[PDB]
Amino acid sequence: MSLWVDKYRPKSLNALSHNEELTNFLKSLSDQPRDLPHLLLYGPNGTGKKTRCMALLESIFGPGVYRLKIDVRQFVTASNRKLELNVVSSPYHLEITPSDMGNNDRIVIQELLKEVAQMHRYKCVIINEANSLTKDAQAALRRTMEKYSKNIRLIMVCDSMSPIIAPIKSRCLLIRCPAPSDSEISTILSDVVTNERIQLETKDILKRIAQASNGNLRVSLLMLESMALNNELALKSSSPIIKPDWIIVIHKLTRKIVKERSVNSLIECRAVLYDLLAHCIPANIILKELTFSLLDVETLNTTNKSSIIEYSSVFDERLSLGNKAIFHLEGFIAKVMCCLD
Amino acid sequence: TLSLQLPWVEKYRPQVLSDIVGNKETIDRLQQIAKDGNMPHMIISGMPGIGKTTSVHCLAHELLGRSYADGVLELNASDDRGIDVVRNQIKHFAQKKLHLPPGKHKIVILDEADSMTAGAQQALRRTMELYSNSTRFAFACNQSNKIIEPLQSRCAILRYSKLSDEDVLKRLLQIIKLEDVKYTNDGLEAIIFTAEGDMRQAINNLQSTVAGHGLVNADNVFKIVDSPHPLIVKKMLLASNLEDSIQILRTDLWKKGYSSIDIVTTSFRVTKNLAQVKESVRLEMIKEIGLTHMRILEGVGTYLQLASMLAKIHKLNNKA
Amino acid sequence: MLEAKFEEASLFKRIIDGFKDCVQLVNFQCKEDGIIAQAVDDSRVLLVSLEIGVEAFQEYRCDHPVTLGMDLTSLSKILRCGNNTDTLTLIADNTPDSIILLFEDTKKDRIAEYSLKLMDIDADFLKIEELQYDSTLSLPSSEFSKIVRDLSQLSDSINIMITKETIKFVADGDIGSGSVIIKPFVDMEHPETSIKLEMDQPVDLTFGAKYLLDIIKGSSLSDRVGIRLSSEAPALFQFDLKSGFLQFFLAPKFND
Amino acid sequence: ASMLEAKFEEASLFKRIIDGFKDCVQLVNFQCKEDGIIAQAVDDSRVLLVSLEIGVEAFQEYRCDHPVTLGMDLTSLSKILRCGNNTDTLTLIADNTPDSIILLFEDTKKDRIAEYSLKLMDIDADFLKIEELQYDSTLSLPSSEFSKIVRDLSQLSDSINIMITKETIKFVADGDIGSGSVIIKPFVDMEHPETSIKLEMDQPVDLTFGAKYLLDIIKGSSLSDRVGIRLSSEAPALFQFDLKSGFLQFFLAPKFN
Amino acid sequence: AQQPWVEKYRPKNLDEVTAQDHAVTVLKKTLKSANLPHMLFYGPPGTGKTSTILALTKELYGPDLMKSRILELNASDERGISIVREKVKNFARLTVSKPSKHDLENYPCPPYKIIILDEADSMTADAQSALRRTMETYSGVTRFCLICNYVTRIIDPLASRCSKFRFKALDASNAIDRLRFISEQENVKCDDGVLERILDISAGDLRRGITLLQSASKGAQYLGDGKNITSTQVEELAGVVPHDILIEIVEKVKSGDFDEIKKYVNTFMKSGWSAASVVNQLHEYYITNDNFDTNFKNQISWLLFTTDSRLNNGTNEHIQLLNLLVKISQL
Amino acid sequence: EKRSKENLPWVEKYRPETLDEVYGQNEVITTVRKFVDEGKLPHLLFYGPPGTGKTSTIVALAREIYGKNYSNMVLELNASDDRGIDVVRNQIKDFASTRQIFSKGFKLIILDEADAMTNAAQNALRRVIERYTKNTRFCVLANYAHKLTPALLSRCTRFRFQPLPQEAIERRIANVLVHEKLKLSPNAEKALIELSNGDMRRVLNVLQSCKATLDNPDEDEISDDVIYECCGAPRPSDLKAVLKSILEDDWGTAHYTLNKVRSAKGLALIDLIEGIVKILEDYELQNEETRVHLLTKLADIEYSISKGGNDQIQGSAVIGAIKASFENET
DNA sequence: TTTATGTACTCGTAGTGTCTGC
DNA sequence: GCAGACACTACGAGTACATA
Ligand SMILES: Nc1ncnc2c1ncn2[C@@H]1O[C@H](COP(=O)(O)OP(=O)(O)OP(O)(O)=S)[C@@H](O)[C@H]1O
Ligand SMILES: Nc1ncnc2c1ncn2[C@@H]1O[C@H](COP(=O)(O)OP(=O)(O)OP(O)(O)=S)[C@@H](O)[C@H]1O
Ligand SMILES: Nc1ncnc2c1ncn2[C@@H]1O[C@H](COP(=O)(O)OP(=O)(O)OP(O)(O)=S)[C@@H](O)[C@H]1O
Ligand SMILES: Nc1ncnc2c1ncn2[C@@H]1O[C@H](COP(=O)(O)OP(=O)(O)O)[C@@H](O)[C@H]1O
Ligand SMILES: [Mg+2]
Ligand SMILES: [Mg+2]
Ligand SMILES: [Mg+2]
Repeated sequence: MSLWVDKYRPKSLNALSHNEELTNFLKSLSDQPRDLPHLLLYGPNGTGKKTRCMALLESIFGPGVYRLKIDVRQFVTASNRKLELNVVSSPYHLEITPSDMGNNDRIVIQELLKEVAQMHRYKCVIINEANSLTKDAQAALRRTMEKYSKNIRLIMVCDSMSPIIAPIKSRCLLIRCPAPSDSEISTILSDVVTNERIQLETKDILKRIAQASNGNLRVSLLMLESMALNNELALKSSSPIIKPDWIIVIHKLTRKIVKERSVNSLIECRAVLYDLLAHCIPANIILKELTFSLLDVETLNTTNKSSIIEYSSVFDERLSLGNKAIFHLEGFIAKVMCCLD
Repeated sequence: TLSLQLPWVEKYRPQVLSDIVGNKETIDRLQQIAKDGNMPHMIISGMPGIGKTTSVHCLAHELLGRSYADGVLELNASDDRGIDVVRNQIKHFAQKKLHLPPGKHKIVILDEADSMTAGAQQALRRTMELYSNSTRFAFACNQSNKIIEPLQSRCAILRYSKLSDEDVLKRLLQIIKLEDVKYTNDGLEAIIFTAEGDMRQAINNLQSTVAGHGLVNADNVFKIVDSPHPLIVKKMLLASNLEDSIQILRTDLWKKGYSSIDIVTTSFRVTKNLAQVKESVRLEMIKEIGLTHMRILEGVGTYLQLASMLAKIHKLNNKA
Repeated sequence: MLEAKFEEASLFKRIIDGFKDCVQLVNFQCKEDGIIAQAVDDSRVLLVSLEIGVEAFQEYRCDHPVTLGMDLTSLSKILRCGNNTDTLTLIADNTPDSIILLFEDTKKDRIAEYSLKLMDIDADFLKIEELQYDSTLSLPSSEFSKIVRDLSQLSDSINIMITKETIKFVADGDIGSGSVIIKPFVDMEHPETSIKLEMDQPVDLTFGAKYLLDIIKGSSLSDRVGIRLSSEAPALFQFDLKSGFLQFFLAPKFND
Repeated sequence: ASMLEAKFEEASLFKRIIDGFKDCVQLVNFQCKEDGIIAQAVDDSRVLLVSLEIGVEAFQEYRCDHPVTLGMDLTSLSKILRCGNNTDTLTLIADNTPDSIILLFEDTKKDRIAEYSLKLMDIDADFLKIEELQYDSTLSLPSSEFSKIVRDLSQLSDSINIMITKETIKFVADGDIGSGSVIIKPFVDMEHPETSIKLEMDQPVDLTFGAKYLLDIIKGSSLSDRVGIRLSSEAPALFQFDLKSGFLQFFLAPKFN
Repeated sequence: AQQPWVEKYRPKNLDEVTAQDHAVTVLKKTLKSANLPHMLFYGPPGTGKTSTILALTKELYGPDLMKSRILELNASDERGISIVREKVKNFARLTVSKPSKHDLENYPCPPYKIIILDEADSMTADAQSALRRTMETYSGVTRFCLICNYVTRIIDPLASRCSKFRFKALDASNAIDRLRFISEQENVKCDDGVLERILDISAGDLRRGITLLQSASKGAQYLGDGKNITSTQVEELAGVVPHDILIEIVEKVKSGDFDEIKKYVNTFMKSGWSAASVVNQLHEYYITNDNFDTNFKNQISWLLFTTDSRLNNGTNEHIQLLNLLVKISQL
Repeated sequence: EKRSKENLPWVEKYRPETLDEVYGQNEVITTVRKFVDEGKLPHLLFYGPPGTGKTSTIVALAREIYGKNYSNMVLELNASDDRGIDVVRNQIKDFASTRQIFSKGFKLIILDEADAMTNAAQNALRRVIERYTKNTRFCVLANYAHKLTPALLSRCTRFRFQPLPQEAIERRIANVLVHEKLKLSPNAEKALIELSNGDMRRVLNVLQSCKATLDNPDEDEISDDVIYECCGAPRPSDLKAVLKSILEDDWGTAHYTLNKVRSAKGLALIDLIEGIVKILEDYELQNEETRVHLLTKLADIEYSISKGGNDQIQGSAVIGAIKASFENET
């Protein structure tokens, strides 16, 4: 559409120039669609997993997968805590997300799937953000997909499938979606810049865009569009690579941690973290970016880096096992400051 | 089917304020209230078995024996207590016109009042404020912190302490002469040690000893009832060698049919109430014991978890 | 611009007793030929329509069409003052801020005047497609209400299946099952209790119990209720009236 | 063909039977034999024992060639008995080793037929052969008067005491708002044989019963115009509502002194 | 056909349940008798608990009585203490369904029904405490079959009441016959060690092996050359890291140089591999080697154990993998 | 039920019906028999582990007191039924207040599995017990005493059911073998004692499964091989071999031995860990730190096994933990 | 205030039945 | 006899507590 990331998205398996072996595997699966088992696509973020899923649906069902609408279904949990969730439905398939309350994502998996399992001969259900389920929706989904299988099938899209429980991974055909190299990102961006009109001198700037995104199609495409808009559709050799405001704030926090290691610095870090969590930014991604920004500082030796990564792993476990996200991040920053000073 | 004899707990319940033993000052105050008759609103609190509700009943009986049936309303947790079933009944009783002696008032005994709803207490506030000329209230709860602040403001707080060994021993000897049963001093001290200030527990254990063996000696007493597990857990936590604590745990808890969750909760309670060791040591022990408690609660209840908890206790105690 | 006067007060209240639980409120559409009011429930499952002719009114005047968005609880509270001799009267003006209800009695000179404010809905989604139904049966209102509430006492759903000369209602709950069969019969002595069924194709439909209760709550409108059924299509629950009829649009529970 | 066929002249009789004791107890075994359908059920608090008995006379046509036990829920049976009219007839149909019984409803019109099946349930309650020993006071009074007395005295207290001394029936209820006492003499009416109070005196009694159980008993007072109360100081009270062919006995345990 | 090979090749009888022989023979002998106890099936996923209970029901009653004399509950429906009380007690306290003449003549219908409580590990302990005396009281009319994979989530009393049948993990020796039979039935041409490699990749899971075989067969038909499937194809489908990449991992770890390990881990993680498989391959490389002394293996076993236990609780695979590789690098 | 006995599990087929058939808890049985003979039965509280004979003892006691029809004379409440404070206020109050409907004796209230009862229900039960103690006795059966209020524990006499000893299990096994005409080798008997862990129900279940295991239930004797195969438990020889390989040989031999032992008969890793722990408790370890390391590491490993994961990694962790702990010895 | 079941309480309302009256 | 007029039980929504 208006954004270039959604303008040139492929709509078919033959329209993909991203992974040849993966596209061949999907063609093999779509060659015999009747015995298609429940799939589970996992890989790094932004590589095009849902593009693969929609292309596979188009290859199995046909054009009309992308002619999709949104309808709202009313779900009632215990007591009268009314919850509104909208399903992005379509002919030949259904799409659901755990975007409901994390502790109330079980009721949608129960009722909606029991309703659509009522009656070519099957309907496909796509579950985005599948790694965000809370071990109860998955527990229901185990028997939900084991019992009803001749009329409903699942394409479970997720990244970093470790939170997915063992039985679900057992009854799901795991499919791995690797990120492209620099050449493939540069080729896709070049196709974008030749389909549209952008003045460019040396393609090294496209290589820099590919480097900055770190194997991310969405980030690279949005960065290319943003840099073209800022440069008035004339990319320069020394064009400044943009970064998200969150990345700038995280880098400033890392510089503050490295420079000053007092307790007033700790309360300033608490304020910055409070703003970041208040502005719709997940805690685990925050901890990962803070860790890999601290490890990119050249003034630290190997002992400090090893202690930082060890505490990062410990507090990542704590974040995965806890709910108050600010507590574990504050503990991690305090431990890192105590280690460095 | 044969009928059963009355238990010694209820057969020898005191009927006057002189037979009850324990807090001499509180009982003397109750007897002076008995003589005067102007009994104020009172809250009676303490640990179970030290003579809370029997003192209230004795006071009411001596105050108005002829009218105990008429002008005493004994509501309790067994009875339905709420907002309306309390406000209507207590208001009807307090406004009820009954002719007492000049120094007597109707008594509303709220036995086991710590479980009452807060709104019921809010209504009780104005009930006591309005009808204090005719009726008087007498609460009796184990934990006095459940009663709201204004009620404790409009009441006379009477705190009951656990009985010393001397008072329980005196009552035990009195009941022994009344029952004419043989005993040994060792058995009586064992009964006192097992009771831990609870008179009802002492009476129950003494009756069990008499009805199971006939002679109240140390051997029979320890046969029918075991030593309390808080003490064995306390000496398990305070042992020097890790092997000593491990064998104490195994023999005296695992082979005695004690649940692991019970052992962990008892260890937590002892460490909270433990006193000789330093505060930070107790905090660290509580932290690791709570980690073990979480492991037990999640389902992993075995001997190995308890042994590991004891090993961590010793690794903390020996200072690395 | 609207001067509607009922013959007796105990007509429109009797009509809206059925309207009470089927839908919270309706948007009236008063015309010179008749008065209609259609609305959709919260879950878009049950739809209801109303039609009152001029013959039921002693003096009905409608110069221009009038749209009235009104509730039912306050209207029934107003109508609770309807004496067995008192006569209803609906009065409205141009751009009615509030409908004017006036009461007249003959044996007494007392007058009762009541007004109710008009609310807003902003949803007049109307469509009629089906007119032909494969099966058509007529049952007494009391008998139908009794049978459906008896089956609802046993299950949360009611199965209605039609075969040749066998009007069968099937109920299957958790405590057990219940099958009821009634056959058509025509008797000269009591035409009110006569039961007839004309059928073209077999119809198998399973309906919800709550919506059937909402339909039967208006059991006092007609002595005989004509419910006609269609295979693999929504069915209509029609209640007869002297100068019109009231119909209930109910969809099946995913017939297959 | 089916093993058990117990027809009813009218469907209202069996609904009245069930509604008499549907609330006091909810598990019941119906012992169907050649003599009749008899049933004993014990309250959840093991206080009120109901001993139903329907003879072969009360049935239009009855045939039970083999004994069979019928474990039922009275709540489900009551909610499934409402599916009928007063003119309708009833027929309890059961097979051998049944899963359920068929509450097959009929009518004068052959078009009106309604079939209902409620699943049987397994109850292991050993069945007590009550001796019905000699009672000290055997009295019979109209059910309406007893129901009125119980309803008036239940609003006063939670316990009603029945004292039968010197050929005088006396009910007392000492409560919080006050105390009441209803005394009825055992008069005989030659004008009407149903309103006469009858009382047999052997030994005086003093028995205290709960109010809620008395209310549950008088809820089944529509089954007979007169209730015969028999009391004893060492036996549970008996409240026999005689039917056209059997009886509905309520055994109530008095409170401890 | 119209169903995946996992559902297509479910054991219809009790003769088709491989690997597990003790429980299968116990149930087969109990088929003739009527002494079926309350069972507690447990073990790793994919070992065949649901298949075993379905077959046992299938020839206990038959296709007719199976619906009437079975109550199967899952996590797909709410199982709070209220439902586990009322619904389970109501079903148990019913009487058993009456078989027909055909069912009695053919199948040995027992006088009891079975309440299958699958995924019982996810139930609340209060619901299990409610289940205790319901299980104990109505034993003569109903039977309970608790199916879980985590024994510790079942309270001690239910473990006492319920007879325990452990389902062995399906090793490459136990389950080789089943995959051989499936390959023969589906005309799958594979090498000598391909089925053994497929069973080695799976951790006691025949279902995952069947899925891998189905994917390999689908690829073989799509290529259309009619060539035998090799171990490399089923390794690529299974997602296991190639040995050259693992050698690169070991070479990066051995030389220290935190920055080099960090950069190579970034590249390896953008390659999209699953960290659990990487940790498993690192374990089977390091522990089975003879170029490392006892102390190194003693430390690395605990390092891998900690990393795996951390990865089991969700977490971020990148941080865990980098921490594990750095800890190994400093050994 | 249906078809009488012989269609019941051996857990329910061999439930004791007389107080003389309750083995093990000799002191408890003698004390309660003296209580009922002398005519003084206090408020009993039966505490102990599962399967020790608590509900069997109270059922036999009620049957001895009343007779065959004790079920109608006794109000038995369990966690299966709803036991809110409304139940305490109505059902228990009415049963305690009213007289006996079938006899002239006292009322008995059995609160089976009462550790799953709310605090307010126990608070009401305190007053109910004290008020109507003259003609109503309460019996409380519980596995965990920490879920009972201290006042409820004070009001009730506490009887502790100790785990079943050698003699009781042997006597019950002999009775079952006599009834079923079954044979069993003495070493199989010791194996069953080891697998009992104070639980009679486990013994009965294993006996039933082993009778079903034999090709012919007659003229074939149960051996320790049958017990270990049916229960899946590791043999002591296997545990000793695994421990010797771990403690004496290098990593390759230890890993190969553990893998071979696990894959020969499908042994579970948690069973091997429990057996190894039981063996190591008898060791005379020189250092105080070897015990600490062993206990902590093995507890962590068994916790991770309970949560699930990779079996190979956990087995290698077990070998490494044992070897590293025993490296502190010298 | 978030918190996630189960219990207990309180209130309000809707049916459900019975008693007065004409 | 029928329509209210009543008091009654029952169901539903909401709030609060959860170790001493
Ligand atoms: N000080 C005492 N003197 C004599 N008997 C006592 C004394 N304290 C308790 N008892 C006996 O303990 C038994 C019951 O004691 P209660 O006073 O009812 O217990 P309590 O004080 O009410 O504790 P709670 O909180 O209600 S469980 C009776 O047998 C009493 O005789
Ligand atoms: N012992 C077995 N013999 C034959 N096929 C088996 C066996 N175990 C599993 N399978 C296969 O595995 C699939 C069915 O797996 P299940 O029986 O559901 O495993 P499971 O015991 O249910 O594990 P869960 O439910 O995920 S914990 C089918 O494809 C079966 O062919
Ligand atoms: N002392 C014993 N003598 C004989 N059989 C026993 C003994 N203890 C337990 N059993 C057996 O164990 C079976 C079940 O144990 P129960 O006594 O019914 O339950 P329990 O011992 O109270 O355990 P919980 O606490 O209820 S889980 C009985 O049917 C007996 O066969
Ligand atoms: N073969 C391809 N050619 C062009 N663009 C692609 C291709 N594959 C993926 N993309 C880009 O990837 C974007 C979608 O990625 P996304 O589905 O968000 O990945 P993930 O699901 O892993 O987050 C699309 O905007 C599309 O432009
Ligand atoms: Mg007290
Ligand atoms: Mg399963
Ligand atoms: Mg028990």
